[PDB]
Amino acid sequence: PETHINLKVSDGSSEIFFKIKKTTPLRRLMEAFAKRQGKEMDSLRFLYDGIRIQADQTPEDLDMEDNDIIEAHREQIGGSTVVTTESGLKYEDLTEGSGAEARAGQTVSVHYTGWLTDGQKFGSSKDRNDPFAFVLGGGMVIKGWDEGVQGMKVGGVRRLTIPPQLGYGARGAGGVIPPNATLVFEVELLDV
Repeated sequence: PETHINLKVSDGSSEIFFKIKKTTPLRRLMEAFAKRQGKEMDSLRFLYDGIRIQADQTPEDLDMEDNDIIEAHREQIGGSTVVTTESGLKYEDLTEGSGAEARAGQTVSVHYTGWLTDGQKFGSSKDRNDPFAFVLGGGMVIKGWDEGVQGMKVGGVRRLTIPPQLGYGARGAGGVIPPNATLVFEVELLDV
């Protein structure tokens, strides 16, 4: 019979697939996911079908089927909120900062990774070890960012879903961003 199973894990920015034996405890898939996100397994919660997964449970215990989806939750405990502002911008605070709040006029420093909505990555400050600094609300970055980064706190990580009119519009950008692309970013506020 079919001894192995493919499972997708989504954290709401991208999807990754894992193939494991149906008798293997999900720990093996949870650890492979955590290490790949540069993340301690402690700070991740995993749901299947609305039910919390434990590390000693196997795909077979949970009647899993090939290509079933597991949700990986990185945000704070106690329930997430996605906020849609008047401009159509969406944001979700995954990690709430401890530091000082960002505000228009200040010069902020950030890391970011940005994806298209099909999970395809198009850019990252981490892949060059180079924080990005700009003046918040000074028109130097795309609009979703000027709106979206205000209110963050240092230490914070915020997911922005930027509709194209707050992005690169009908034009798109070079080879990477197509016309009319919605953009998903994770921005980490390093300094203000």
